Amino acid sequence: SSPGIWQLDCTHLEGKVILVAVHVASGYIEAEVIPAETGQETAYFLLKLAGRWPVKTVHTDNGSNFTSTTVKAACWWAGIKQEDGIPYNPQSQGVIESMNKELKKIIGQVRDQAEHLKTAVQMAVFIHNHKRKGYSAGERIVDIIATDI
Amino acid sequence: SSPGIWQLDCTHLEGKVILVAVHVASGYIEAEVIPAETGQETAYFLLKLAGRWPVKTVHTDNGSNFTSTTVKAACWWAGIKQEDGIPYNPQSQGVIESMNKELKKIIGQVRDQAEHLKTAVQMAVFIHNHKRKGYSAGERIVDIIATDI
Ligand SMILES: Cc1c(Cl)ccc2sc(N)nc12
Ligand SMILES: Cc1c(Cl)ccc2sc(N)nc12
Repeated sequence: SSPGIWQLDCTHLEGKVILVAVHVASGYIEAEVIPAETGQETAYFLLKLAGRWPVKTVHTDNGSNFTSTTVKAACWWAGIKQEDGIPYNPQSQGVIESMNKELKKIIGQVRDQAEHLKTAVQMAVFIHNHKRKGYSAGERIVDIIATDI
Repeated sequence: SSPGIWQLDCTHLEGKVILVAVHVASGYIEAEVIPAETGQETAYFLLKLAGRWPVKTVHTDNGSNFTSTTVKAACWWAGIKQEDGIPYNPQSQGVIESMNKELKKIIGQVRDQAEHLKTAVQMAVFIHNHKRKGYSAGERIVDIIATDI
């Protein structure tokens, strides 16, 4: 069920880790800066995400998070089906890679407005989700999920 | 425009601060634990919120946040109209008070499942937004905003 499918994406900048969840059908994202991509951090991020949107399936970003007992506990708690993130579809790699490049571009454009990286990352989330491409990612996720209800 | 109206709410537990944003028309919430309710914390919370939902108007929770230059900078950045939160409607007090009591109840019911308060708070956000009252708050916010688009 495509309205409920999200993909985890971990990228790096300034020696820090940016964890992104992408709503695959819309391109809508949520993101956070973390010190390191641990099971505990990923678990907490997923718990927050699933309290905010109806997350049914998550394609995890790597095998360590797929294996993590803490990540599995969070997915159990929150009613999330944890899946691998193997791009059986090859264009899935390229779409994420492109989004990572785009996000890093936006972060660069705002970086001086922000004292801390986490502020710049949330500015980038804002700009990404509002950008009209015609509809915005925010508009698309709401339409997709409303129709599903 | 009722689809875009949110209310800030600050409550306390275990000597810590829980900052809540309520989508007034739906009862949907986002929340975070912070060390203290500063302008900087409130500003960052609003930036995150407005990157995730179309926040047009925020009724701030007190006069210090209403006055804060950092909160005003975030509202300017994110396109949010900052208003006072004076309950011209007297039932507004009681609805927030009730939600605070309900949230604290849920936190108590999950508290032992969570090592840290922040995990319990996000479990409570999850339970609150999914609770069927008949529709859930999550269902209502999406319907309200989809109709508005
Ligand atoms: C900007 C935006 C977000 Cl971030 C999320 C949902 C919606 S619905 C709409 N018209 N705009 C949005
Ligand atoms: C559980 C939930 C949330 Cl937290 C937010 C939006 C929606 S729409 C739907 N059917 N469920 C939800």
